[PDB]
Formats: sequence, C-alpha cells, structure tokens
Amino acid sequence: HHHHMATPHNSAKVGDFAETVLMCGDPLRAKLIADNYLENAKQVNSVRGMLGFTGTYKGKPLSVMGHGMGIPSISIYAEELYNVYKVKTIIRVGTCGTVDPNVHVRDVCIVTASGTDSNVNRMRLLGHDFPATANFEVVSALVESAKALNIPTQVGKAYSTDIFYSKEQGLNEALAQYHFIAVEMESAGLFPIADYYGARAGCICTVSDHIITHESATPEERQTSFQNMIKIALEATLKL
Amino acid sequence: HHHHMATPHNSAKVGDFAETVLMCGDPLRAKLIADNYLENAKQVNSVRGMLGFTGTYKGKPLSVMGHGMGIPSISIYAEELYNVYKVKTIIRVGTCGTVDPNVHVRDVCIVTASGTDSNVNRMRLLGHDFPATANFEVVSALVESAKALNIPTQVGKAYSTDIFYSKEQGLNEALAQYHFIAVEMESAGLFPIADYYGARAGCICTVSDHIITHESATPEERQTSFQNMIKIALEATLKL
Amino acid sequence: HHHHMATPHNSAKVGDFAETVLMCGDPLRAKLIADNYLENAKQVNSVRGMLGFTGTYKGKPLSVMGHGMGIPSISIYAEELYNVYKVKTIIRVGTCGTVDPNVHVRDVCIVTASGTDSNVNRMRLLGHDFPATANFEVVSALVESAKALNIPTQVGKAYSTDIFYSKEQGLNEALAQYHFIAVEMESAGLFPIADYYGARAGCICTVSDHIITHESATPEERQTSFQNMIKIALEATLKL
Amino acid sequence: HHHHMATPHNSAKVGDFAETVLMCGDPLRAKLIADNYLENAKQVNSVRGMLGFTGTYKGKPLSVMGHGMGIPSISIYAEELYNVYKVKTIIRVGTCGTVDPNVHVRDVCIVTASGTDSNVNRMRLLGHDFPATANFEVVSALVESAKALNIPTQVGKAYSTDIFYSKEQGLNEALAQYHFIAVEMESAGLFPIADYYGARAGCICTVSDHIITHESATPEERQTSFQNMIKIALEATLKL
Amino acid sequence: HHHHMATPHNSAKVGDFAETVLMCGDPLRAKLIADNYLENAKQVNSVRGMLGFTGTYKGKPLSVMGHGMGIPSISIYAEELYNVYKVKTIIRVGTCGTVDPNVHVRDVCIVTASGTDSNVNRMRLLGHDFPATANFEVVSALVESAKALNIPTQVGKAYSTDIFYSKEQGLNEALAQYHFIAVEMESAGLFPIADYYGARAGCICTVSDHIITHESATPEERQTSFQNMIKIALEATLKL
Amino acid sequence: HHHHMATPHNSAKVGDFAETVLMCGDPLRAKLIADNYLENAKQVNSVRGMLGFTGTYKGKPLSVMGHGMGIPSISIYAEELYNVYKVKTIIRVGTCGTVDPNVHVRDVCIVTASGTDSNVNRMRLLGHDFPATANFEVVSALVESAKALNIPTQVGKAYSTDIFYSKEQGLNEALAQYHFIAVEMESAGLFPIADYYGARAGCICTVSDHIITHESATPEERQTSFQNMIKIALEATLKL
Repeated sequence: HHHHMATPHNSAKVGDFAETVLMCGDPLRAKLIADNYLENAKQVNSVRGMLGFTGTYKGKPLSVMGHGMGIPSISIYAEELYNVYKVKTIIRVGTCGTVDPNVHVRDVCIVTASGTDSNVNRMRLLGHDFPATANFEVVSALVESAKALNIPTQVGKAYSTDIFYSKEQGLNEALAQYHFIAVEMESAGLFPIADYYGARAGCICTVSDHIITHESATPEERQTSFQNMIKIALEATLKL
Repeated sequence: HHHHMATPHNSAKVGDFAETVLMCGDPLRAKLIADNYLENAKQVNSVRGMLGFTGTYKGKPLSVMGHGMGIPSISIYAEELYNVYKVKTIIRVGTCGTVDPNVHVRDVCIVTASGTDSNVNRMRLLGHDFPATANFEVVSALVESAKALNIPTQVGKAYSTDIFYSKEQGLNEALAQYHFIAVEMESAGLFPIADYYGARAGCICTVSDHIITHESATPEERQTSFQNMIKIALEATLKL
Repeated sequence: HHHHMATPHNSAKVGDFAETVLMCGDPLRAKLIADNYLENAKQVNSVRGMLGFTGTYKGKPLSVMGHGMGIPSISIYAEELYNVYKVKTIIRVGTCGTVDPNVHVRDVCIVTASGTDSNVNRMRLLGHDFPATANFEVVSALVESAKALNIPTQVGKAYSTDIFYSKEQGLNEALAQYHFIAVEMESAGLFPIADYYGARAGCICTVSDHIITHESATPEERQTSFQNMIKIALEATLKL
Repeated sequence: HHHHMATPHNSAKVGDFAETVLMCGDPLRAKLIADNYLENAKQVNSVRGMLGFTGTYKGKPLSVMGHGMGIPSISIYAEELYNVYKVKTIIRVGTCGTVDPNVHVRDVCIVTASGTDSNVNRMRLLGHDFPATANFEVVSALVESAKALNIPTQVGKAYSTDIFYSKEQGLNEALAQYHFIAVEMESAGLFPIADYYGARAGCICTVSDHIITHESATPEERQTSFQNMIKIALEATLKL
Repeated sequence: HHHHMATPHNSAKVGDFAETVLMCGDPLRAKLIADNYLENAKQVNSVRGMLGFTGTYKGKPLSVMGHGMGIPSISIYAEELYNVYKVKTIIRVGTCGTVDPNVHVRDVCIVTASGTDSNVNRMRLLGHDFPATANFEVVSALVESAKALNIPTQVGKAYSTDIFYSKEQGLNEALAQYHFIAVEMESAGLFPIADYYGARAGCICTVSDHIITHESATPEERQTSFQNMIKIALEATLKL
Repeated sequence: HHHHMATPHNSAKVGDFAETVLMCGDPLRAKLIADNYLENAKQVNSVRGMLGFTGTYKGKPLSVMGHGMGIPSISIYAEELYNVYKVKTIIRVGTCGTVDPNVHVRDVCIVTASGTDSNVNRMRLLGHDFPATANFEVVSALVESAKALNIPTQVGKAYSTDIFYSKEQGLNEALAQYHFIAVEMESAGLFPIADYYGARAGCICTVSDHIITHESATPEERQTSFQNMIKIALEATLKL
C-alpha cells in the first residue's frame, strides 16, 4: 500500500518532527535513544531503514533519527529536516577517533567547528574556505549541561573525512599539530546546511578509539560513554 | 550478547560473502532482492540496519547488501568487502536521474565510467584526474545479458555527486552537453576501490526521474524497471 | 645605536609582553587603547611603526599591539608573540563590514570562526578545509562580559579576505546566504597559529560599514562603538 | 598559390575525410598506414607536415592522420574532424609505456578510459572530475577484432600526461597501485571532444617501454607490435 | 636502416645543434627560415616530420626547428635541446591572436612572461604560482634589434592556452582587463624548462588575428609580418 | 578635528602624490628616503602610521610611501594610488632573502616577475596562472641606472609568500632549482594591480639574508646595500 512521501527519503508527514532533533549515524542507536529516553514516542520514518522517532524529553518535544555514514548522507537528511520538516536545531550525537595526545578514549568532545576533505563547502562559497561552525548557543548549552552533570568534556575542532580507511600520509600529524580533538565523518556537512536555513546545529561525540595507540573502548565502556554523552545532549535540548 | 566483529561495520564472519556481490543503496531493497531472487539465502549482516545476505542465483554463490547513500558510505562497505571478505566482483544496482534528452524515465543504464564532485579520487592519484572506470568484462556481461533478455539499454557515463539537493548553476547543461546518461551518488567511489584490490566492479541503474522535465516513475513503473534491471544483473553474474 | 632584536619585526625583549594581548590593525589605535585603558604602561615595540605596549588592566598584566592589514601581516606578529614572547591568549579587536540583513552598522560582533580566500590554512592541513576557529573560553568570556555590561552582541562567523577592493561577483550573496556576520581581513590567519602553539585566540569587531546599503558610521559613532567593544574585550581579559 | 583553408590547421576540403578515422601521433606513421593498408588512397592534409589520407580498408571508407604530441595538439585536430569534417568515429592508434607488473613490453592495450594531469576536462565540467571515457561499441569492436585474430590484449585504463619527462615522485607507484595499464599523452583529450559532438572514440596502443625495468622494444619488435595493433584497429573499423 | 637515436624524438647527433635555436610551431616554417636565412645549413632532425636545421646567421652558429602545437609538444623538444643537445638560448618565433584594443593585427609582440591554463608549472613549484618568465637579456636583445631595424613592437605578457577552440566565458575580458598582448599555446611551457637548465629563453610573435573583431592577416600580410619578426629575432641572436 | 578622507587608508588629498612613487614595507624607511633624498618634501599620509611623502628628486616629482607587510597590505595601498591618486609608476624598493647559490647577501636584485602562494592572481584570471610581471621599461630603467652607477645587479624572478615563517618542505629546493633570485612578500600583488589600471610597476631589492647558509647582513652592511639600491631606484625614476 503506497504512502505519500513528503521527501524521497523520509516517510514522516510534515509536522511529524519536533523543532529539536538529535541525530546519530546508526539508526539502531536512534531507536535505543528513543526507547530509553523519549516519552510519547512514535516512529515517524522507516525509509531505507533510517529509523526516526518523535516524542518528548522531560515534556519538551524532541525527535531522534539516524543520518547514515558520511557527508552526502547527513546532507540529504538534514536538508530535508530543516527545509520540509521546519526543524530549528539539530545536535549530532556520535562517536569519534582521536589523535590528540591529551584526548583519551571515553572522553566526551563538544565540537566548535569541523574541518573536512570534502568539496561540499568550497562549492557553497565560491571555492573559498567556509568553516563548518557550530552555533554558539548550542555549544554553550552542551558545555553547561555537562558542567551541571559533573561530566568532564573536551571542547574544540573536529575533522570530518570522506574516507574512513585513510591511506593519507601526514594527516594524523597535522591534525595533532593543530589540536583537532575528534575525527569523524559528518559534522562538517551539517553546520553549513543549518546556516543556509538560518537554523542551528552542534555536535557532541565520545572517543571510541585512539588512532595512534589503537586503544579502543570495550562494549561496556562504549555504553558508559554513550550514557554520559546522551544525557548531556538531552539536558542541553531543554535550553534550546 | 557480544559478537566478534570482523569489521567495525559488518557482522558477517570472514567467508560469509560470496565472491560476487550485488549492492544497492537501500538495505530494504537488498532484502527484497534476496527474498525474491536468491536461494539458500541467509542474512549475514545486520549492523546499522545495513542488511546483507548470501545465497545462490541459479546455483552460483551470490550475495546482496545495501551500501547506504553517498561515496563515503559505499567506500566503507566496498573496501571491507574487497579487503576482509575477499570479494572479487561488485555490481552496484541502483536508480538514477537523467538530464540527457535521449535518455527517458524507465530506461536501463549500464555505466562505463563515472564522474564526480568528490575529492576522493584526486587524493588517490596525486591530485590528478583518475577516471572511476567500470571493468570491461562486467560491462560486457551486463550488455550481453540485456541483449539475451531483449531489454534495451543505454551504455555510457554516470555522474556521482555528493549533493542530492543541488544548487549548482550550469551543472545540468554541462552533463547534457557531454552525454552523461545517469546522475547518482555512489559509483565513482566504488570503481577505484576495486582497482586498489585488483578486483572488478560495474554499475547498472534505472532512470527514476528526469531532472529537466520532472517526469517521474510511479511505484508500479519503478517495480517494472527494477524487475528488468535486476534480471539483467543476476544473469550477468553467471558470466562473472 | 643598534639594539638587539629578539625577532626581525619587534624591538621588545623576551618577557616584555604579558600573557594576554589585544591586537588591532592600526598601531595608532593600539596607542589609544594603551593611553586610555592601561596602567603601568610602557611602549615595548617601535619597529615599522607597529606600536606595542605592556601594562595592566585592573591590575592584571595586559599588552596591546598593532598587527597591520591582512593575513600575512598578522601572521608575522602573532607567530612571534606566541613563539618568542610566550603569549597565551590574543584577542583581535577590530572593525568590520557586514552584508547580513540582520546585522547593523555599530553592532558588536563576536567571532566563533572565520572563513577566508587565503591559501594559508590549506597549506597547514594537506590542502583540506581547516576552519580558523576561536577558542571557546575566549568566545564565552567575550559573550559574558558583554552581557554583564548590557551591550548587545552578534555571535557567529567572520570572513577574512586578502582583497579589500573586491571585484568578485556573487561573494556578498553567498556570505549573506550562510549568515557570515563580519567581513574583515585578519582573524582567519590568527586562529590556526594559536592552535599550532597550543594557545588561545578570539576576535571581536564593530561594524563600521554596511557593504550593501553603504551605511557608514560617522567618527562619533565609531568612537562610541570602539568604547563598547574595547570595554567588552578588556573585561573579558580578566577571565582569561 | 593560395588554397582555401577549411580550418587553420588542415588543407582538406569538407567531405575529404571518411566518417571513420585512425589517428597516431607521428604523421610519418600515418603515411605508413595509408601506404600499407589503404586502397583508393589520397593525401588530404599537408599543413604543418601533419599528413592525413583518405581511402578504403576492405572497401569501407577510412581515413588516417597524424595528431602530434600532447592533449592540446590532438584537441585541435580532433575538434576540427568532428566539427568541420563531420567525422563520426576516431580510433587513436599509438604506443605507450607501462608500469603495471602484469603488462609487458609488446603487449596490446585497449583503453576503456584515461586519466590525466591536464586541466582541460575540469574546465568542461565546472571544475569536477570528468572521466575521459571510450565509447563502448568502439572498445568492444577492438576487443572482438583481437579475439578473431587470436591476438592477446590487455583492457583497462590509460593515463595521458602533459609531461613526457616526468620528475614527479610517487606517480608510477600510484599508477601501478590502481592498475593503469598504459601511459601516453593524448587519449584523455580525445574522448571528451567526441562526447561534445555526440560522436565516438577509442584508443589502442602497443607497449614500447617498461617504465620500471627500462625494457624497450627493438625496431623489429616495434614493427611486429605495430602490425598486430593496426590489424586489430582496421578490422574493428569494419564494425563501426 | 636503423640510426642511433640520441632522444626518442630527434635524429640529431649530440653536438648537431648550435647553442642558439629559433623554434616555431610549424616545421615547414622552420624549413623556410633555414632556406631563406641560414647559410652552411643542414637538416639535423626528420623524426615525426619535425624538421630541424643547423647553420649560421651572419657567421654565428644558429639552429631552427619546429616545436609542434601546445605545451606538451614544446616541452618534449625544448627539454631535449637544453639537456641532451646542451643548447643555451631558445627564442620561440610564432604567430598569435590578440584581444587588447591597442594591439593590432600585424603587430610584433615581444613576450616578457606568459600565463597559462596548463598545470605544468604548478607541478614544478609545489602547486603555487610559478611565472613563466623570459630571460631579460633575450627580451632586451629583441627590443634593441627591433629599434635598430625601426620596426615598432609591443612588449608585455602572453597567455599560453591548452585549448585553441575556447568555449570559456569571460576569458577574453580578463585577458584584456590585464593587458595580455598575445594569445598563443606554447611559451609558458618553454620558460620554466630554460630555468631548470640554467639557460635562457624568450618569445616574439606576430599578430595574425584579432580575437574580438575577427580581423585576420591575409597571406601577403602574414609574409610581411613574418619577414619583420624573423629579422628581429635573427639580429637578436647576434647579441646572445 | 576630523579631516576628509579620499580613501579609508590615506589622508592625502587627490593630487598630493606624484605620478611616480617608490614604496617600501617599513614606513620608517619611507621617511628615511624622503629625508635623505627628496627635496621640496612634505608628509602627505599619516593614517595607520603608514608614512608617505611627496617632493622631488633632481627636480622631478617623486613620492615615497610605506606599504606594510604582505600582499593584502600592498594591494590596498597600490590600488588606491593607481585609482584615486592617479599614479602612473610604482617601484617597490625592498629587502629580500635568497636561496640561489649564485646570489649572495648584499646583492641587488631587479625583479622581472614574481611567483606567489597567494590566491589573489588566480582570482583575477578565472583560476588560471597569471604571471605577476614587471613593466619592461621599468626593469630596463633600473638595469641601465645600475650600469651607469657601476653597481652589479642580479635580474630575474622573485617569489612573494604570504608566510614569512615557512614550514613548507621542499620549497627552497624548488625555488633554487628554477633560479628564483629573491624571496619577499609583496611584489606579486603589485604587478597585476598596475596592469588593471594600465599603469607600470617594478621592484628592486637587496639581499639581507641567505635562507640556506643563514648569512645575514649587519646593520652597516644593510645601510650600504640600501644606499646602492635606493640610488639605482632614484636614478631610474628620472627615465620614467
């Protein structure tokens, strides 16, 4: 039985997303967030398995949805959310690697801006350097929420790469030299889309892996890190 | 209950993929392919909802798995398939748009090479132009299979973009001027990875939308197009 | 009479700069800041007329120095300050233009990150996009200081151009589309140098000119704007 | 005595070229091809010594002409052939080097697409990656002709460089990593011009030199290789 | 009968070129120069029809040889001349177009530097801007020779394009805005090669065509222009 | 007391600059030039401490003004001089480093063209290579003046970098390979601006430092070098 599609990639009806949305790469993690932290929750997207849900957190409307892997994937989903679904604030909630010697596995990283090896931002600004920059109120809400929860955080730059399986000599050394704290694949695509729509975005990630030492969080450590990060993000939404 | 992970993105054990794999963006379409065309089928990946299956087509081992949207996503999955899972041949089976006035909605397009606005291939070849090129035996198997099935095809170049929601003036005119037949988002990332591993890849797509006229296949027309394309691809695997 | 030179561009002896420095393009403005807001002040640089001073603001060590016009100029002075003079925090205090329809002449802009048409940041990060990003503690100190002073601010992205006399079609439209709030010439060169040295930087500017309407602050309006901005910056230094 | 010039570079009258043309870099080789394989042959171009001839091969109209060395040179001649002379199919017949460990001196290489260090294709596609791609019917005609003649072939990517005397570190390693089979200087300029005119092109080359081992075909070996390649190309024209 | 080849593209024996060489695109023009202006002349290259000759002009050793069309072609020939044949000075003698409103058809242009759309000079200087610059003594010898002959000249920048058949919007306007006096295809490739070898190069061209007005020199006018330019070049060689 | 400003960066009234201007980076050096070599001198600019003066040298009108450090700085000042102040000729008089083994500390270098790592010239010429080229009459006047004064000179290419504190591996080797004689920071920005206005520019510099050996001129040696260079420049102005 055919259903009307408000976008090519999302089964939700217009209005079915809250103005504030958390997004993570793995749709199964979106379901875990909804099941464990949202009330009044309903599934609003099933297309491509990219599960999305709308409910409330402490009474305030909040949605959560997967975004898939990479800049092109998050760009589709976020463009649609801001444009068709009229979302105002997206916080990406993710995992990351690090090269910074002072950032450790299990650390929580709040992203102020994200570099990239993608061409998508050059294309938006006449070939020039367009910093993918988080909204300050979002960053501050995340920082303040972690402080109130007594959870330490690292605040600074991420790097969003198109290539998970890097073969690039000298990259890690440059990222470390300039104190990039988080290596991931999506945030640099999100922030300029928020800008286009006059909207807001941020990102918070937990360090799953040290790219230099190959230290890696166990499943139990990843659950603890997730619980800390998601509580920070959820509490931050109450201020946004 | 924790399971050992052969890669960060795939629950399959080494050996659980056939040497030949069909891949499509939508994991739910991978399941439809498995359910309707594979025998001896078992689900071998569930991670991130990116369903993958292994069975046989007319007795020959064949797998099918989703790849998600965009070059970064297919690059993760294909790198792992060629490297860890020792796959020899991947055929991307997809949908596409067209700008070419002689290509029509519902047409089947067999891709010989794919352009891109991604930087991933420049990075592989010292900043130069590296054509993402299908393997000739794969292209020929697709062409010959369609001929034997009496299904007309268009053969030629695709363009793989990082940006589904294009705002780029003059792009469609240039794509049409040079007779790019298919606009999609992934094939240009697949072909160089096959090259790295000394392996093979190709792509076949059906035209869902005319980018100029906004003609668009209905659900029923998309099913008919899918049935034609998938039969071509499946028959081609018998020759590869 | 020859004097020993700790750098090719600065007559100050090692140790003659405080750990916190305000910098503005015009050295004559640096002198005005020193004369009107610093105590215990002494001139520490005269080379190239690029006046610099060290004293205290409300008892805390603080220096102020001109940086000249453009990324190459500020890069020389800031590299030397962080490297030879062991400075920990630099706040650029400047004027800017705007294209944003919601930013007005006389507004105070606090910069979170800065785009650029310079190549200097690509060169630092293997040709990729390296966002010139302000330190969050610096941004927050500026925001909080303005709040305590009851001075409204705009917070967001700047754009640092190499070309004051732009001839570039479409630039202003793109800057406005993505809500760049400030157009200036230096901040994108400062922030990556701070990163290299594990140090901190930020920027606050007042809008002197609307690039679209050609509204322009009179001398009296520029003095009032300067007084507001400099008080914000000086109070912020007490927290840094 | 002045003659009317249909183009600045070609003395042929409109209509004096067949719809199918073989082109090689060396005009003296074009004359050898005409003298040894064409009947009904006449010289149709003498300008700049760039000898061109029109006749028949096994009764079918066929021309042969030199194209000179490099992308800019072949671009002039091919643009004119497709535009003014209304040619439909050009097959470049050439020599090449190789780095691929599985490609040997004297091998025959049929080109499916060609990379390049030239900027000419970026200029055609808004700065993006435009694969210089051979027409599939041309490739297939070459492959099938070699099979019928029992001459082994290698099929795959070429690389067309602007710089015969390379000084570029890491280039050969990257070409080998991605299984580029032929290194030459022209094909990447030909294929996009064919596309512009809605026409067809391909390339077949013989390996004269191994770039790694410095193995090099003797004059006698080059004649044998030429005889094999040219027979393949000539027989392929009967199918095009 | 096989002859030893000192380079892959030139039949001349080492020592068979004078230290000073004139080069033009058309080998048939090289022969005209030799036949009409050199004494003691012998043909020293026949390979690829790229005629080259060595003799004397007013008793001083001088060679003349064709270079073909485009940067890749002249780069082969000039690299070999400077490296294997130990040439010290090359003057390119050519024809050109113009867009400059103050440059007229039949004018003689002496080139001080040449821009380009080729990538070959970026590759030599770490991706940066490397001006293809004529040697000052060569430029001055050409200027002084024309003065002594009472032949007016234009002195300034050329632009060497890879694409004779330009489709590029805005190019002519930019070339005119910045007073590029000559449009041709080779000089920007010559000057950096001279630099590599610690040698000298220059270029003098006659305007055959006005790109804006389509004014075009007749055959008789081209002969008169050639006679003026070649006399200037030949007299300049006596000073070099 | 407010004064009318003919430009945002210069207090001079229209007409207060001579048609010929010498410019150096350090405004204090501009004052030394005025005080020691100009008659009828008056200070015409004080803005930003960027001292400028107008008087006569041997009776002919001549101005001298500082330009600050880097391409963006000189671009502001030179654009204004050519556009608002109607200047016809600017000679940059500066200091430089060298890597060339045949160029020595204290040598005088006359610049024919300047490379750069800036993007400002690509932006002027559709992204292509635009050589920043000195006017030939200016170069020749400098060469002839030095000859008449019996002061040896080196003539050739400069390189204008945005980054005084280079971290770039391989740069010095490439500059030496291609015989760049002078390393500085401004000339590549000046020459294209002169071109835009149909005006003239050149540059002469003295070598203060050998970048390889770290040989460095003492204060006394810098004064002697300055005296030689400035006399050459001043005498050249009499011919321009």
